[PDB]
Amino acid sequence: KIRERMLEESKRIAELQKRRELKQAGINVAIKKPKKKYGTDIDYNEDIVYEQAPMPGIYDTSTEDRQIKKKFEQFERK
RNA sequence: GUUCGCGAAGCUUCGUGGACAUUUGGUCAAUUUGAAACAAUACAGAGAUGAUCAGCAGUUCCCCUGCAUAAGGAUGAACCGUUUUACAAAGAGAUUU
Ligand SMILES: [Mg+2]
Repeated sequence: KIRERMLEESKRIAELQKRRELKQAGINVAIKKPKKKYGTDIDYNEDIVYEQAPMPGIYDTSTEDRQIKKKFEQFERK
């Protein structure tokens, strides 16, 4: 099992290396093939449970989130 | 077209008023682009445990075969990994006011 895992990891790194090599060309990372209608847990958001609308509700939270996300764009860029 | 009445020409023929009968079918339109699977090649490859092997379950936002609430599917599939805080009390030494 461990060996299999290791192999998988190796494969993944190889893939990454390949993409790095062919970076000047536009390249997309291959997704794990689905077996019987599953979720790719990047998109969609998985089975979300609510924030639960409370009494002392303030709208700065959204702003904060946006701010947080701004930084990650920068990271992506670099 | 059927016909039951009226009006003109020669029971036969035209012109009319009515009655009869009355709204089908499509969640679909014919080849690639609205989603079938096996197969094949290559590559590995078989539950515990030292090894070999049986069977049963269990969890799941995985299913298949099965008439099935039988039974069977690699022990049917994935589970084998990650694992640092409701965290306080006492003692000793050090820098800052
Ligand atoms: Mg068996």
